[PDB]
Amino acid sequence: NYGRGRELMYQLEKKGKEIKRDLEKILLSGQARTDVLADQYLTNSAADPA
Amino acid sequence: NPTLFVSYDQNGKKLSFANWISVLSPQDTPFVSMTGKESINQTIFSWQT
Repeated sequence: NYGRGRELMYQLEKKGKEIKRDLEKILLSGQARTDVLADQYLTNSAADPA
Repeated sequence: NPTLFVSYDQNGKKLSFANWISVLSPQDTPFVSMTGKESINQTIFSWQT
């Protein structure tokens, strides 16, 4: 431990949150709204037959 | 099939609706806002030139 000493690799808390530039694209992308709840979200037809 | 309700299978939940109702109101009315008004007492009216 005489060389690398940048906080003992405590990174990924800031300057490294690049996930934001992927979230931005996910929002401004033309992906569908696929789901499994039959688009109702409140089926509850005798204890969620699904 | 009630079993292992974990992972987003839970009954009796709130929905978090929107407290507002978005609706368009194209109420410009450019012509009637300038035409004018005048009372009349008969269903038929007329003018002359």
